[PDB]
Amino acid sequence: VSKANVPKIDVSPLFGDDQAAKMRVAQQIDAASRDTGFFYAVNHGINVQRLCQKTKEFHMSITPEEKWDLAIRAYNKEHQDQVRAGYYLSIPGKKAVESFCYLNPNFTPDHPRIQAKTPTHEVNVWPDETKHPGFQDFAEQYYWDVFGLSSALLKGYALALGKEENFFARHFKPDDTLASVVLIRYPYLDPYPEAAIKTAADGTKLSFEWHEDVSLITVLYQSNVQNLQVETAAGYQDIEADDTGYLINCGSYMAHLTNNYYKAPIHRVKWVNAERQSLPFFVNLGYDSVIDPFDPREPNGKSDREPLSYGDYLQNGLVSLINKNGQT
Ligand SMILES: CC(C)[C@@H](NC(=O)[C@H](CS)NC(=O)CCC[C@H](N)C(=O)O)C(=O)O
Ligand SMILES: *CC(=O)N[C@@H]1CC(C)(C)N(O)C1(C)C
Ligand SMILES: [Fe+3]
Repeated sequence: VSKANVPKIDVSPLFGDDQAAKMRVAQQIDAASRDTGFFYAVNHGINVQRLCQKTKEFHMSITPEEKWDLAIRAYNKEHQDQVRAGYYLSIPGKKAVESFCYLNPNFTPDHPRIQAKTPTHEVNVWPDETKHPGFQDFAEQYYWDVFGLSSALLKGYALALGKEENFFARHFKPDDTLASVVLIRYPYLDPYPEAAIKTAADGTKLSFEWHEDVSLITVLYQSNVQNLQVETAAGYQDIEADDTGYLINCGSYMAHLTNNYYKAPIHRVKWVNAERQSLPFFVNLGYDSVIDPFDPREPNGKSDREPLSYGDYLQNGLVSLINKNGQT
């Protein structure tokens, strides 16, 4: 197995006002997006030093009682409103991964989309503050920290595609973003349950099968344990780990609106028997957000593709991925 070219891009100019410097970042984003589709954002300003400990302590200190109490509808029939947000339980002997997903903190009972009962909007559920001191505060602040990084990155992607820097970010708003954080624990297990290991067509043992992301972009922090592979014409290539940077790639919403100029890279998760933490942030727009497609390869930039409303895209995408690659 070969190794993917995944450049480390200093994204700090995207927070500044040096426009030429922003363009030089955008060129690097362009080149990565046209190559394997992945790059590492470095010099990003987020304090990642404790992200792994908090995630691990939360998952290791939360009890079975609390997991049922926070469980999404797939694990608890009593929680019909928790489709996206809540705890995703492991199944000892069968399923190793466990996670906790939360959405926009501004989705409260008073929010208009919650009052309208619009799909994909949910009020977050949280554990008991006394049993998990500071956890909710940490998690909500992290949401906005990675929101800010994602906003800057979206300015880089817009410039990379020849647009003004707010072409994407203008649709990415704290009041309505459908973006999500998932705090994933991949455990060390001995023996490791065979049922939790899938064998790819090429024989590689996997924890999660090939897929394109349901997102505009995906902004991921992970522990320093190599596991991701990206598919190229020459086969799957290993993505090296970097527990200081954020791994960035496009989702299928970006591929659609660019007439596949920036593809949504197909990737998968190798099985590795090692305790590790994964914290993806799925950059989703608002429910009614629509971006007019275009084709940067054509002189006139025109695309025949239908503009897709983001909320319908997300509803269709999250169900499709569950069907192909299983309930997580
Ligand atoms: C590599 C990571 C992204 C992670 N995989 C994942 O997060 C996988 C594939 S991108 N993602 C999903 O299943 C979609 C989660 C959507 C979330 N509940 C939401 O409602 O918004 C892994 O480490 O397995
Ligand atoms: C799991 C984790 O958060 N590790 C971080 C990553 C980094 C920035 C390299 N730090 O050194 C830690 C604490 C090892
Ligand atoms: Fe993915």
